[PDB]
Amino acid sequence: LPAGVDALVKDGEEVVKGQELAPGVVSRMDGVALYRFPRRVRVDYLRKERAALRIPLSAWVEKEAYRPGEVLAELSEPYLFRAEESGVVELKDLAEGHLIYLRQEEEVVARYFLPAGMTPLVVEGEIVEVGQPLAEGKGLLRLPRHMTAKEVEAEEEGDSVHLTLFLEWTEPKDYKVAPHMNVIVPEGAKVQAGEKIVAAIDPEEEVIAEAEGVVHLHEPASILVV
Amino acid sequence: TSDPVRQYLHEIGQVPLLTLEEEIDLARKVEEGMEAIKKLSEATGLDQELIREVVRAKILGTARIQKIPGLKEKPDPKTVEEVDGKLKSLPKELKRYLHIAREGEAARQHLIEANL
Repeated sequence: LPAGVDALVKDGEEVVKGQELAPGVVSRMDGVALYRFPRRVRVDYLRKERAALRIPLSAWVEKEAYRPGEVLAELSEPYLFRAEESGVVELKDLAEGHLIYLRQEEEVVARYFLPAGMTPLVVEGEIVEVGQPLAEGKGLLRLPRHMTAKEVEAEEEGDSVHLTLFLEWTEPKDYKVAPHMNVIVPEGAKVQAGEKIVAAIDPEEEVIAEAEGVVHLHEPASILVV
Repeated sequence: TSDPVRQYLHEIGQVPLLTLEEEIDLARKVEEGMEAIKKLSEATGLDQELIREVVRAKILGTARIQKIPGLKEKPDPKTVEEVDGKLKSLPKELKRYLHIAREGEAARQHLIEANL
């Protein structure tokens, strides 16, 4: 396998004669393919947040759990999403979506979620006020494609309805392995937080899990099918 | 006319060399195996070289290693098999160091052959 090329088939999987194991690698024998010295190791980290969004009920589509890419509400006219609290802001762009952390002094006041299509009207470090405009939906506004949603919380006192969500998603990360390094956990292995993904000669060069998630192996130096 | 030297030359010619990666991996697997034997020595209360050779008995061939050391070295059913059974009584954390050990043992052979 040429340096800087990934594998089409994941480690420890059945393969057939003629099947491509890579753009340049075609298997001549049916068997079980195995990675040899992966040049790159990716990881997926789990991110939990409990986040609130207020949207008019004449818009909102009734759903218990929205999923990646799943269409969120409607919003006839470009409804401005106005802050229910006062604080500083933390503008966190998650893929196509956004997150606003209303913070006072040390601890945050509240945390609000912006679906794709609801654009931030503020900038991180700026101050908001009670009822002050935070974001603006253009209508549409579906939940992003890398993120999921669980535990619907619906509170409606009127035309507008406040929705608290338990929002969890997967943030990607990449580690470039060296010859010093030796990969430990297998492909698609569910890993804990702080665990050592890939060892090495001196621990300074090692790979320590930054959070709880799953590990992936890529760019094998070679692929041995037996 | 059946040269003894070309035999060995083409015999070592079958196993390719080793770059930095393969070499480091080998050595590391070896030391890992040996230290594994060091812990396994505290496991059943045995020696280093004892369990170390017991591993060989199960790897580089079974009956053949204990069969012809010469007329007397060590008994196969007595001082060997009991070592196999005695180390079979151990849980996960322990029993895995065995596989680590034998793995390192193979790595040693691969290392010697690669640099031949």
